[PDB]
Amino acid sequence: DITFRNIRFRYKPDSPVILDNINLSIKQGEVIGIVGRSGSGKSTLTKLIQRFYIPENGQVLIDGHDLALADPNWLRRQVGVVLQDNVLLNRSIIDNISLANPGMSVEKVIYAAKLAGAHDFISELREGYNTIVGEQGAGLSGGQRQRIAIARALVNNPKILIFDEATSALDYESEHVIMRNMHKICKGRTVIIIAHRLSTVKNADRIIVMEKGKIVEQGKHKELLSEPESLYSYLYQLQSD
Repeated sequence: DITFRNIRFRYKPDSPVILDNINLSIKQGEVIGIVGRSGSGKSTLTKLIQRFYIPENGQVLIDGHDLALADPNWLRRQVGVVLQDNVLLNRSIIDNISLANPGMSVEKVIYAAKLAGAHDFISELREGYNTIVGEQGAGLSGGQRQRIAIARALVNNPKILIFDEATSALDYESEHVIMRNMHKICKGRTVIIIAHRLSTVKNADRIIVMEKGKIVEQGKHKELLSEPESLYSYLYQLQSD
């Protein structure tokens, strides 16, 4: 259960307030989607759930524990973060996946790759998992590199997973391939999907619409879309006009 209590955030000491007084409570296992126009403030949630951003006021807490007092590694074992990662190291495919967990089991590498939906296209290259991804000869697709990353995050078994614009730089097809796995990737996890494309968050258990640092609307895709005058309905039309 992730919670934002009367959160207020600024980037620098005396700059504009980005998040006014956010209050949000994400239930365990809930797959929540967060959308909004430029300036909404959604681009600060990930770094706040991690503990990079420090709230000027209020508190962020996981499972009841205030993150300002939580242990760095504990917090790191709790949250898995997937950003738009289109850069790999010139190592094997498998070394790129276990980059953070050195001598981890090949069995777990495979298990993670499977969940991420990267196993098949991987065991399809010349040398498979041992294929040198040296950004020169072994050229993968953006959608594929993005999936290698989803693997890294899933290496550990994150009870909380955050996709922050993870697929915004991909075209419909590429993203689609990935959205097909989201069901199994979400199994037994609390998931936050922050995206630009409202369609990406279409089947979330609930969508949060942010605007100007504030939460203005929230509900299931269909509830929001049934209100023609809703901001969500406006944004939805825009990505299809």
